[PDB]
Amino acid sequence: PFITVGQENSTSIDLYYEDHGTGQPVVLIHGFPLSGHSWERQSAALLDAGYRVITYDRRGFGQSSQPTTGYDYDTFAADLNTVLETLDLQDAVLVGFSMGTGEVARYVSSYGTARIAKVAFLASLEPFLLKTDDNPDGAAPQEFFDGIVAAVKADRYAFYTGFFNDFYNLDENLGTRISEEAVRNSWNTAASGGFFAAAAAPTTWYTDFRADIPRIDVPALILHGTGDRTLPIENTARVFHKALPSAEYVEVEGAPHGLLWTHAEEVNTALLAFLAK
Amino acid sequence: PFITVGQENSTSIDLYYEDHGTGQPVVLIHGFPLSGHSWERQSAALLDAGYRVITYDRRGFGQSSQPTTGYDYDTFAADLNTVLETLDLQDAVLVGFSMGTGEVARYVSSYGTARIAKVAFLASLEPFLLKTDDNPDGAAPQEFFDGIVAAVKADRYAFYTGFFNDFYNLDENLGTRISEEAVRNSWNTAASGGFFAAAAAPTTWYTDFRADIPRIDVPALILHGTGDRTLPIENTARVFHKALPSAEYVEVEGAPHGLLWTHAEEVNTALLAFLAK
Amino acid sequence: PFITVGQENSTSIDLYYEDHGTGQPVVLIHGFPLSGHSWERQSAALLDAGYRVITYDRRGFGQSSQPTTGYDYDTFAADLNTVLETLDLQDAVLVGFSMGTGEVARYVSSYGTARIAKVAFLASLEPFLLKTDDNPDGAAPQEFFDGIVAAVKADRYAFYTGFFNDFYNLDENLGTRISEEAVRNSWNTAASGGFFAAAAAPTTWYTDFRADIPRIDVPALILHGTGDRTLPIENTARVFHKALPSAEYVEVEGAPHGLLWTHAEEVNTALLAFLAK
Repeated sequence: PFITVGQENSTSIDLYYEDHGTGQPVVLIHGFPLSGHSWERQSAALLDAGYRVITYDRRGFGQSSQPTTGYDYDTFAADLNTVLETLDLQDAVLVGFSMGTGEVARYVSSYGTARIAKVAFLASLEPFLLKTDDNPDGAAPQEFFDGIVAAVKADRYAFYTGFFNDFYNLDENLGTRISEEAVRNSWNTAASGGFFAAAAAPTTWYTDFRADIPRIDVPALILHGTGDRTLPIENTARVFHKALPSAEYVEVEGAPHGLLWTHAEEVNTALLAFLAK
Repeated sequence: PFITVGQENSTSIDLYYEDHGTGQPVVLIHGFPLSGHSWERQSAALLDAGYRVITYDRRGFGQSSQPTTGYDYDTFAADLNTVLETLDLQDAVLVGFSMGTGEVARYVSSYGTARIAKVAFLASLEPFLLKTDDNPDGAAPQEFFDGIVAAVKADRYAFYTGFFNDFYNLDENLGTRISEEAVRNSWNTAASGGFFAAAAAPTTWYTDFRADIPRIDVPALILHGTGDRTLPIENTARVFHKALPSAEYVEVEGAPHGLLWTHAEEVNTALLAFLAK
Repeated sequence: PFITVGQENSTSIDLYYEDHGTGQPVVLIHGFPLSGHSWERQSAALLDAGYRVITYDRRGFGQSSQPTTGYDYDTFAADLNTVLETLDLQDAVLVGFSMGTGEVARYVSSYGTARIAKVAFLASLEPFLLKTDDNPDGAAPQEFFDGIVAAVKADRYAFYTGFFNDFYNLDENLGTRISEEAVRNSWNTAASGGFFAAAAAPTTWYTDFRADIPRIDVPALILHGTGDRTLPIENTARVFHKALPSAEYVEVEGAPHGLLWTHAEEVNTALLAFLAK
């Protein structure tokens, strides 16, 4: 299925989406460099629990179009907006994972919560990963991001490999929590995203969501893996919770970045309890 | 190419199909967890032999849509019906492989043979794989199927690997009858099917086709690999032939489940002789 | 995005294409058994340089339809024509790599250069790879091509593997100029092209472009890897340059066939200088 969000030269920009089950609508917003398909462990539990599950592939990823434009949180938020309005979702739950948590903050902040019942942030970017003078808690200096960009441009194929190692803590989880086949599928999904999007995505990672946070109006859930090597729990989740005290917060003991797969359980159990309420 | 068979929430359910060559129409119905593309060795021989070759991806597989509904032989048969009627196929040959043989029985049985000239069953499910009191010849107890479902839900990626081993008798055929690259392509195809369809398919495997058989009206071919580790020739092909004495029957000596690839020859030669008549 | 070029039985024949950037239009025509995506190193440099980049997947490859018809340079040239006319490209640069250089010669020759500003031939087929009495410089006897066809039909999966070895000079370049992940992506792309197209493509390789050459009207660039194991520089580039003295010509010292990736640099630098003029 596709939803058209714009135009690029002679072609339109279409997002691949899926719409399963019946019940209260839950929209899942994937992380880099994956696709809506990465939520399969969560989707099955929500379907069983009796929710309507909406997944979509961000522009440049999985089965969506691969323009060379619109790689920024406002565009991504506007893309989300079009999906919501296209489907006329009411009383929806927005769940973002990694990059997806930037969409959740930015949409709520700009568009408001009229269609939105609750939000959930898993392995969040928030509040601001750039380490500055004004942002002391930031996870890295600008030079560091500039780094990743350079690495993806040099050979994103080879890049994906080192990325998944840390994404999943493979030195700990391989053959235990994650099969080699599961990791194979992940690399294939990434290799399938647009070359341009691959190098342009890392630049959206240090977007400042500090002014988005106060706008979160509806009940929220913050969930982070304490073994997160990709988004240090101390520069993210921990400072985010201070910014939104109100958020229900769950720490997944020794879970890596890729906790959707390695700790699907602990993830499903927090998720379903938070949505139950 | 797509043919729309239904609607799921806000999206339609579309089946990916291909239509090649000219001549008498031959429709190929693939097995789990593959796609219309798995018939490539057979398609080339039919094309050379002068037939019109129609392939399609069952819902949840290859390039078709991945709903979370309709995983049962009546739906699958109705999906087939729509294809036949969409293309206005007349005097068609229906060839099913593994799961596909459930479509052939069920369509013939419910819809009749007005568009149908002949049928062929390769590595068949028939007549009833569930081992019961009334079905003594059944290949396994219910607990066994329940088993597979559980295994696919746990990590279908990793599952595909053990599956292909037995599917192809890789301990015997690897590097001989099947290349490692050929097996790689198979895993990629499966990893590409819908997560839901993967776990829901195994439940359609013990459908009782006992009352479908008497309805087969047109000339039939039954072909099985005697080294079939997936569908024991003794619980399937052998009891099916007793149920349809009339069927022309070919045993492929030491061929595994995956005989379309490992024994493409012996397969093409039986197929082309049966269609020639 | 798709552009429909024809009809095959009940289905249309659609070519997958991309249209990025703004500026003078540059159309990239990929080689066997790849797709428009193989130009990613070149596309990024052109985008940065300020060009409009058009890529498309030849029929039977990458994301285009997979008919069992039209595998010949006139059809391929007519396919190109439809793209050009569909987008109303004016003052376009046509860049072909390997197989793509057959499209560039054939289109220019038959349709003329009214929409065309310049052409570039990388790892070219020209002028005639068939070794005959009249074509002494030909790279191989007919028996040799017949060879490849037979090999692809036998197991194209396994075939791709040996192909990429020579395509990339992996014995020299692996772990240096090309990562194992980069090669993995290439095999996956090829495995994804149509089975029919795979075996039918090699027959278009010894098309005689000897009468096409005199028709090249606009400024041209000829670029070849001196370590080309796929298209011997001595039977191709070197005799082509004699046929078109006028062409600007660049030899890439010890570059294999797959120079777009291994020598992206030397490639981008020649390309951008030639387009700059």
